[PDB]
Amino acid sequence: NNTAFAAVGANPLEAIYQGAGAADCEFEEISYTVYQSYLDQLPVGQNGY
Amino acid sequence: MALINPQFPYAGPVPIPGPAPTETMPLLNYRVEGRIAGIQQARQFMPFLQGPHREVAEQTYYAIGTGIQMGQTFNQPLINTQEG
Repeated sequence: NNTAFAAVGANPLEAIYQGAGAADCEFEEISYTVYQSYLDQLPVGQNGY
Repeated sequence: MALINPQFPYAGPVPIPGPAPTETMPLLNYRVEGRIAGIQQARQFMPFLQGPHREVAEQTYYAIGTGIQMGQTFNQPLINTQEG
C-alpha cells in the first residue's frame, strides 16, 4: 500500500494507479501462483547424462 | 545407481558429531552355570491310557456240550405187501 498508489504529482514509476483519490486506496487480496516449466525424460548415454 | 549431476556435483561425506564411541560397544554378557532343579520322578499317573483301542466289538464264543443222547420210540411203517 506504499508502492502502488501514487498521488497527483508523485513519481508514477513503480505505482499501479495514480489519481486524486489515491490516498484512500487499499489492497484487498493478492494471490500468486508459480508454475515451473522444466524438461523431464532426459537422455542417458553410457557415460551418464 | 544414481547419475552424477555435472552441473551440481557433491563430494564424499564430511565428519559430523558422533554418538560417544564406547556407548555403541556392548558388554559380552557373562553366563553363570545352571541346573534343571529337583529330583525327577520316574513315572507319571497319566490321565489317558497309553495303549491301543478297538473300533468295533467282536462277538466271542465258548463251546458247550449237549447231553447224554437217548433212544426213541419211533412210529414204525407198515409192511410193503404190495400196497405202498
